[PDB]
Amino acid sequence: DCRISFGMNGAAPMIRDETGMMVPFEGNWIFPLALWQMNTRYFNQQFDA
Amino acid sequence: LLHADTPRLVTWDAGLCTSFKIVPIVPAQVPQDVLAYTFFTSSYAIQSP
Amino acid sequence: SVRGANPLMFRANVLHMLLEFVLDNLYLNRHTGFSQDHTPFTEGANLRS
Amino acid sequence: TLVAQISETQYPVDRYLDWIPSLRASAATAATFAEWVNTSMKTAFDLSD
Repeated sequence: DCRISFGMNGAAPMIRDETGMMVPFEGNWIFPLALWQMNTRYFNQQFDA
Repeated sequence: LLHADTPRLVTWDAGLCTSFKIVPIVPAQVPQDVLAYTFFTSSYAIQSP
Repeated sequence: SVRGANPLMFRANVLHMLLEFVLDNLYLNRHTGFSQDHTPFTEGANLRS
Repeated sequence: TLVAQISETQYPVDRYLDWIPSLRASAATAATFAEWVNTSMKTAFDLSD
């Protein structure tokens, strides 16, 4: 259940960590390949930049 | 009295059993000012239940 | 009036409506055939067709 | 010995290739796999029956 929410008014967007926390787009992550396979379109539009 | 129309009581169904359906009553606003269109999943042609 | 109904007969009309509802939903359920899930959305579940 | 590798079965098989991902094959998936194995062995030993 990785879920993205656009940060409005300048705040960075967040993503739903496994433990419930929301984290910005930086650092070191760990995916299963199934996530990217499930959302190949919506993910790269968000992450490639 | 001598021969009556026999009923047909064994009939089969193949689709999914249901009688209540969800219908849209007011269209959303997928282009708007506050939230970019890349947020919504309709922009990616994703099929939702 | 084509857009009017007598209020003193809503009960009779609703009883007939419920009877037709039940009479319509009197079918058996066919076994069609399934298919393994080749994508990672489910844990390899079997899906109808 | 081969079909015990890509499905759950009580046959003791020494279970080498596990780091390679795969799904628990159902009847139809295992049947297609067994068909490919069959036709391969027939082609190798020059059989037609």
